[PDB]
Amino acid sequence: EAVKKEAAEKLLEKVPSDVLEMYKAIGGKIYIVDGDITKHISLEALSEDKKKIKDIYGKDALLHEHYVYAKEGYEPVLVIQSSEDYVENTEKALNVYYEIGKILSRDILSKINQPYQKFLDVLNTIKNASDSDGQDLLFTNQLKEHPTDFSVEFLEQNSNEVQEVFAKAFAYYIEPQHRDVLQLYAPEAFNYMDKFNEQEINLSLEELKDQRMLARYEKWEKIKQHYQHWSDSLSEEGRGLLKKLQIPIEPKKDDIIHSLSQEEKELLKRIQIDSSDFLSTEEKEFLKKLQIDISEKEKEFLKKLKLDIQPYDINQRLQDTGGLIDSPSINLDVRKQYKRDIQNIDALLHQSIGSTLYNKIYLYENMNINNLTATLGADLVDSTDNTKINRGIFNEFKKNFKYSISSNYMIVDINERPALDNERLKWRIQLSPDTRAGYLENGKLILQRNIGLEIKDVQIIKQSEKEYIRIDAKVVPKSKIDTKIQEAQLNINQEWNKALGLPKYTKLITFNVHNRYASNIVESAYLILNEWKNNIQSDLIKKVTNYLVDGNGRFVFTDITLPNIAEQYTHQDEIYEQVHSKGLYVPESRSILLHGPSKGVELRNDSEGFIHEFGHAVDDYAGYLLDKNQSDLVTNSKKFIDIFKEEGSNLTSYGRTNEAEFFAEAFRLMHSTDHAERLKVQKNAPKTFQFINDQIKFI
Amino acid sequence: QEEHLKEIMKHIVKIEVKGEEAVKKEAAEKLLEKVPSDVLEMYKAIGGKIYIVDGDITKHI
Amino acid sequence: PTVPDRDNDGIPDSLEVEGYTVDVKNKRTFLSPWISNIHEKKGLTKYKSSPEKWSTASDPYSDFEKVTGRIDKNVSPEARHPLVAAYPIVHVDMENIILSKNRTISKNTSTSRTHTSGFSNSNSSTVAIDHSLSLAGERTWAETMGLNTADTARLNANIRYVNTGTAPIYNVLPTTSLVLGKNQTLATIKAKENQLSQILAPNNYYPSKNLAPIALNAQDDFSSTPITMNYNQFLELEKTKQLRLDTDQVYGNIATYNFENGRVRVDTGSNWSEVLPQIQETTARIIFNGKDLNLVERRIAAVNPSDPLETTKPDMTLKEALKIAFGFNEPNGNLQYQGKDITEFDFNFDQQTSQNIKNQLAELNATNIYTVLDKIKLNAKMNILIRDKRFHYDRNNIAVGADESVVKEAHREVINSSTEGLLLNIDKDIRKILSGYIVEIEDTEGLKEVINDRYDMLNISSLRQDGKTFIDFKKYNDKLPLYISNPNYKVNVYAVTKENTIINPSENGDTSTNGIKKILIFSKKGYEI
Amino acid sequence: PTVPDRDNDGIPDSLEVEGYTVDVKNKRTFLSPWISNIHEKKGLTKYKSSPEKWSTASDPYSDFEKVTGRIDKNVSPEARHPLVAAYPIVHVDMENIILSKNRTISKNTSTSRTHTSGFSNSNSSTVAIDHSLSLAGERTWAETMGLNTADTARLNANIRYVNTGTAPIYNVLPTTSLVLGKNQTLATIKAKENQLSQILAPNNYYPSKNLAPIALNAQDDFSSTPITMNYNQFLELEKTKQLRLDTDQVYGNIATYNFENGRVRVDTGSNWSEVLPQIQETTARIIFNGKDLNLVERRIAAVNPSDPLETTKPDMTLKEALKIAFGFNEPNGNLQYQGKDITEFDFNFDQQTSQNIKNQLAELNATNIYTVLDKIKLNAKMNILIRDKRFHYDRNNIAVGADESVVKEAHREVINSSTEGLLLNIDKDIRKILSGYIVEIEDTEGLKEVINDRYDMLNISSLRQDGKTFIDFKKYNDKLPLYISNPNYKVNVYAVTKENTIINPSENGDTSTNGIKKILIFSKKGYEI
Repeated sequence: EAVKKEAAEKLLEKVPSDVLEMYKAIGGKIYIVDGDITKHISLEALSEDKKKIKDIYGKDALLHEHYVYAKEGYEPVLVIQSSEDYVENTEKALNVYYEIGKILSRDILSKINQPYQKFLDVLNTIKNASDSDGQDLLFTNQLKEHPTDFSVEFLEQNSNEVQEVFAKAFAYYIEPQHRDVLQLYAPEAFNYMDKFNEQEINLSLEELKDQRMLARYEKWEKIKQHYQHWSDSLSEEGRGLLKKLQIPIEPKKDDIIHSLSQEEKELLKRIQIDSSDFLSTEEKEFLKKLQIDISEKEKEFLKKLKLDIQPYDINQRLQDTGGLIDSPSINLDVRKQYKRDIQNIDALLHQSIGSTLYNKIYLYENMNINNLTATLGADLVDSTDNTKINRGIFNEFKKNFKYSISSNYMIVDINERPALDNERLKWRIQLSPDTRAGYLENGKLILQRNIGLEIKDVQIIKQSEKEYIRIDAKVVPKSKIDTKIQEAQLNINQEWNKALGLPKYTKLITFNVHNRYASNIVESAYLILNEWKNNIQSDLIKKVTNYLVDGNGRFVFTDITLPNIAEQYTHQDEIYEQVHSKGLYVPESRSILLHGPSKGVELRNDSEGFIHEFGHAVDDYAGYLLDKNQSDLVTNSKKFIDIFKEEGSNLTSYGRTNEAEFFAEAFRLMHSTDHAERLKVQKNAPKTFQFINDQIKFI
Repeated sequence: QEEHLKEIMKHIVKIEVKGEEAVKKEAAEKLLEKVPSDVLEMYKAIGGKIYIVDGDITKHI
Repeated sequence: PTVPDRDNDGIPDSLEVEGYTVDVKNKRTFLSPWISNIHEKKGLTKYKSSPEKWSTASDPYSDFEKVTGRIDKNVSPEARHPLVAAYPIVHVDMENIILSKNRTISKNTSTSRTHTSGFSNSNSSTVAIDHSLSLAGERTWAETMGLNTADTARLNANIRYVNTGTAPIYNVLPTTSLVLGKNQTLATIKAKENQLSQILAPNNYYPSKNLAPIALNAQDDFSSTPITMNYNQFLELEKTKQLRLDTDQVYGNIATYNFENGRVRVDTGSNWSEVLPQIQETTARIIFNGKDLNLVERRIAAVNPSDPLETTKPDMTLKEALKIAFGFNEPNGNLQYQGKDITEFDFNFDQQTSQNIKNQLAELNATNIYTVLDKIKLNAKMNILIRDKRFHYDRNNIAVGADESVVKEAHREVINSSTEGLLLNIDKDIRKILSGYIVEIEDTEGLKEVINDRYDMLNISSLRQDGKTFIDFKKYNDKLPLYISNPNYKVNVYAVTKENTIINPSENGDTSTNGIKKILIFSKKGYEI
Repeated sequence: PTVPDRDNDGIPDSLEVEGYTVDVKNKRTFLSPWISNIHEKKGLTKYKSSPEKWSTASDPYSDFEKVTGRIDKNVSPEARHPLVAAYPIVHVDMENIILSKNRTISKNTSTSRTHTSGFSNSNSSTVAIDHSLSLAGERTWAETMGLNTADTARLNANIRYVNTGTAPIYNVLPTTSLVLGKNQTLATIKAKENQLSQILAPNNYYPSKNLAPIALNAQDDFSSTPITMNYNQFLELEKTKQLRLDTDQVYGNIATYNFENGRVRVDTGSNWSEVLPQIQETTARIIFNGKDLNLVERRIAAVNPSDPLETTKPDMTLKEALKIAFGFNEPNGNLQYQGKDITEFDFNFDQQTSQNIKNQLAELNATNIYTVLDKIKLNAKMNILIRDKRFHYDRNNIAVGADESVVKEAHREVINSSTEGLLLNIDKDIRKILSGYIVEIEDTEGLKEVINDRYDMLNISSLRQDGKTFIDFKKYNDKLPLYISNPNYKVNVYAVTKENTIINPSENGDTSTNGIKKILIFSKKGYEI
């Protein structure tokens, strides 16, 4: 009656994120009845052996006795045997929550395959916790007998047992009085339910609606009307510009050929095409097409040609430049061409998304892992079965992935669509009412540039038998993230000034980064230097650091292409003198540049990339100490050029290129962490080994 | 009486151990903090900058 | 947020009604709702209590404070459970007397705490003085002390206090009045002033066994012989040889626990004399003689239908009461006390209680209470008496005898036998219901010669320091070894139980053990000896 | 949402004016407004109270605390109802005396709580000394004690205190003075100080029946004979054989219930001598002898038109008062107390009350009050006395006699008769208005032989331990079996009621039962016996 209905009403009121909304969506219904023995036409269709049920404690089993039951299939409906004591009788209320939590996990979550791994590791941490109290609480003997740790196959094979352990935990958390009990015996489990029931659960609901196509259309339709005025006001230039943005623009050969017209073309006619390391594979095809039509001073003319055959790709310049549109890295006319189009595009996104018509909206984007880090991307996928991801490499990736910034134009979707083979990332982006954005008729959205993102979670999920990385995100003002970078700059610089002995205020490890993998790059500094210090003779560092500080040179870690940072372009002065690679050293500026995002086609890790560049600077100082007035390197001294003519070819082919790089390869090797490698260089280049020890002697 | 216990309690019971060497770095930085920042900018502009040694000040390059 | 707690006792409501328990997590104690599967392996007891009573028991200790242990550490362990009232029960034990006239009769005494029947809530004891003749020549007290019709004797006893209750007393010491016969009050024991500065924890003596007992006569100038006693009075004593000790319930102050700093201070506001009435009107009382045949009393909180407030207390069934009050357990699911099954015990009820239980036994259609034991409802004020079914009892519910057959099995283990005596090992409990032994000799042709043929010459059984009973024949013999007129003559040993004893010479002053009911206990021939 | 409750007594206004009830919800107690249909089946009582009085009764217990049970657990149930003041009424009961001269007359006494007419709020009792001659040779009271004209006798009696009220007293016990005759005050018993630390709950004894009674004479050195008594006094006593015990109302302090910790603590601020007067001035007092023909007093709160504040109390009709104060019920809507219909009772009124009730019956146009009982308004200061209509009464409202027919009917069940005596079973109430029996034998030709032809002897009827009345003519038959001169001779037995008894020898020292009004009680011939 009035109070009983109110009693039930209060029970459902405690439910956290109104799980009824997904429940109704699956066709579930709620009935308050008396005498569930004597049950209802809705039920009674399953009066069979399954009438024996086990309460939270596992003792009783009687269809009539127990007050709470659920239909358990095909739009299941739950019966609670309505009464009036549920408000105050906990031991009676727990069972109500226990079954309601059980249908959610067994019917709802199971429909989208979550829990997957994220819950599994909690489990592993439970059977391996110091005190054997907790395990006893959340699972029966069948699980207890497991001799080893729980793998994904076990969870997929039983699934009954996991549903049971899961439901129990859900129940204990909702009941106010027992919450404290949970925290004492299963801290991590409490933590899991704590974060689960109060942010991701709302996130989870949407994906459930995201499978019904009708619902997807409704959301899509609801977006259309909002953009009617903007769309109706679109001009031809905007759409024409927008058209260009979607499709990459390919260079036409006939135009370039008509643009040279001099002897170089004849000169180009008979050139050993397949002999330039500077050219790339994709650029060779362009050269090969031209060659059909048509190691000396001719490869320098090829350097200019490389700066002219690149495709017209607006989005690409934007990450390479990090937002600094004035970069003198390309021809001025092309530069003028790019600047006008983007500034014009900047004006196009004048309509803000902000409205009273909609709340939290999530959008998705499929992205290739190789675009962020080909080093991790090279071993991310299980070597044997491409549908699984190796957890070991994964663990490194998630470690310090906490926030990201987008300087270019995000092209986002509205409804999830199947991804291509090379797309393993599934982003979930929340928006803020203040973000400026553009709408596209083709079911995509264009966001404003210079957006900041903080990473809330990194997890493995399962979909259609293939593995993916689920990443959520919230848009925030870039400035809030920018504040983090400077404070990070100060933490790292202050630490090394004491470790080295330099004046307190020097700006040495200054890094400016504006890309997707920022946060890991910054943290990765706290590791490269540790391996850097512990491996080199202390007196060399101080002495060499002194040389660098004696000038304004600074280390610079970036996520934009090296030719675009600041220092590199200015001093070279030639437009064609641009060089990009994993690392670079500027003698003139005494600065070390480390571009994180790219992957060394040879190097094994990032530290080695650093040590290689480190070799180039150090090599310069040794020559400087011999004579101050003259600026020269260690090579060009007759006591070293010859050494390169004899032993120069007894190691890797990359070092054979020339003397300058040659010193650098040996330098890492003589100081490699694998003593064998050190031994290797000894028996392969005995002469160099005593030679190198003589420059470092100067102290 | 119950009131007084609190104030003494906070002052003596340092909850966590900064560490053996962190305190040194933290001490100096706090010290220079009290001097008006504008003074520090004048010092750098005229050249050399203060560096904190750890051992016997008598012996430094 | 509310976590309602009407009784304002720390434990929240829901917890109190259905059941909770404290369990130590590595070093921190917290309150938890009873979980069946995880606590049972850890051996914790499932508590229940009243959500509307600051102390379900009504004793001066809150529901919360008691079970967690923030409480005076002297409360006996078994009373830590919330449904057992913890309160004191003091009676007086007198160890020995000496007599003279205002030739000194100095005899050692043994006392037992008594209870008789319509039995009421007031503590009293009863001493019985040994009649045996410590001295051979000390026949007839009237002459060992030159007592004349117009003379007066002086009384000088030694006493110590025993606390058999469940809580400590601190300052006061109870007033107690001596009485001979039915109503002849010989003396009221003064309340010594500012002298009971010691403490009486349960199961302790004051002063301890290692100290002199408090001399009853002051030995000062208060009264030269407060305890005078006319001639006629002495006669009354001679026929009955029994005394009574009536004591009231005027105890001291109460020791309370202060939560802020954990100090247990004796508060001068609370006095046991205001609390006892509460206990005595709201609990069912269970008296048990299991341990050492001494009367241990416990009080359990039961519901009283007539009072709303009283209906709140958790329902208490008898079966658990014995479990939580005394130590009964379920090795095989069958209630038993240290081996002895529940069926070897009697059930006695007050006329009131009797009527009530008859109702309860009818709606269940049972005749043997031993079956439906766990289905018997307790109401307020029943008084229940559980006594060993094997022993005989007198009017004052003191253990006094037993069936003869039982006596024999207690003797079937002859560790050794010689011409100098027996060194037996008897169960400590039986050897407190045996007044003495009859020694006799049997001629090879069936004659019968009883050695100690006097009413007051039976105390021949000593106890060795290793708990082995040793019988000395040479005591009331002629300090001579044991003679046997024939290695074929049977040697009989007789025991005399309390109930069949005589305490004074008969009509014609018979001293022979003739008219004494004797149970056969031993018969070995000369060869065996 | 605030809920206005001005009297600050927990229950809200509307609830108090209209009707409420306490009902135990599984384990939680809550207060509820009376619902007519759903509460009635559980047998809960419908309460009413005053929204403007912290304690409608005006006694120290609030409207709320009493009905909820938050109260000293000793208050009797019948006082749990919101409209009955709970307060103490102490009188003294004297069991037996002993006499000597400043040859000891030791007689058992019987006391009855008394009430006389213009009757006032002060407790008094009346003792009656046994007149039967326990010793044959104790002829003439004057001589059995060598009492001389210029001598003085000493009195040493035993007394106990009885609480027949509804509330506990704690420390003090009232001072009370003995008086012989109309105004000769022999002595006032001192109020011992700080010695009555025990408790007197209603219907309990102090000291309880299990302990030695308080010796009236100190037995100490305070006064050699505090109770002197001149010769003429002793004579007066022999002529009247009746004393009075007047007591004042100086009781102790009051025990109040404390919300913070649920402790019942004795408050040193509140003293009964300040509360009692209000109650006595705002309630109608009803005396009832239903239970055992003993004066039981209850007080009900009644309205006084003249006082604004007092009109707040619920109008109280007589019938319900009787229902809630004593245990009256309506099996078939007809008022009755354990079988006895209401019509078997008298109504007596003080002149004031008489006037008021005559009015009440006048505005209703009725003549038999027994019909319109439930339409009679009670006012403040009425005094009502309800005694069984079947018995005769004396000036001191003690049961003293009855109509013979009831007496005879009480004997028609001869359970057994022999030549050794009768074993009767009479309703326990009658044998307290019969002083004794004269047995006589009648020859077949009309002679009359009275066995116990002495007035003192009459007391020949003892009571066996099974409640069977047993007459033992052996004591006065010189231990000789009853002889019968003819198996056809009828044996007649007469009973003598108190009112018709003699207490002293007559004019000519007659010892014969001649001038005594005698009722025929038995008549069986010799063969029948």
